[PDB]
Amino acid sequence: GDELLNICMNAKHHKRVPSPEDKLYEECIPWKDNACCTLTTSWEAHLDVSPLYNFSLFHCGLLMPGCRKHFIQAICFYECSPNLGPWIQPVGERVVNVPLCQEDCEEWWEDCRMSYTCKSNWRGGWDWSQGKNRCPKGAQCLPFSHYFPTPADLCEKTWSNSFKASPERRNSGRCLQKWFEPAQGNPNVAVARLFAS
Ligand SMILES: *[C@@H]1O[C@H](CO)[C@@H](O)[C@H](O)[C@H]1NC(C)=O
Ligand SMILES: [Cl-]
Repeated sequence: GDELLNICMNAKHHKRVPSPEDKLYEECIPWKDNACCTLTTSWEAHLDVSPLYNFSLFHCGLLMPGCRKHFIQAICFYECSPNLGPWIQPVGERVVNVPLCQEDCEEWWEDCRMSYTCKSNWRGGWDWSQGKNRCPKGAQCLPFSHYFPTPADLCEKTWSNSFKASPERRNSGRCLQKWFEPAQGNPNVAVARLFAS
């Protein structure tokens, strides 16, 4: 019984109120029961270079499937979760400092360790001269482990602080998962409820 529960942020494609989606593509499935994302949003989240933001995850070419999987999951979470209300902020809305559990950022970091990027902060500095985003002059492509030394850096500096690397572990009751198994239920509802109150 609070205004911050079961709402979608005022962003480009977000549905105005959450509601079930019978069909969401692969990495978006966990949110089928109640989603801020449309079917086409879940499709575009899986395209080689998504039009959701025209941000290429392949700006350094060497992006391994398990790394891209985490990023698609993060897009789904951002676009679909009806449980981000407590973190919705004026940018015309976004989220800021959603607390992601330790394991989410740790697994994300490990699975991207060997992929390549050219920037430690993905907000700004990109060269969009010919459409897509390219690495600027000086920014050499090195492993993720170089530009993102810790899991916290990857979680926080990839989405301009939309995400906060929580010290809390999964099943703490205090932090959200960017992805979860569809069959075991949504672990983020109760956490959102606690932040709303
Ligand atoms: C760039 O992406 C935006 C998505 O915000 C879209 O409106 C636009 O059509 C895209 N333009 C391209 C890829 O030239
Ligand atoms: Cl959620």
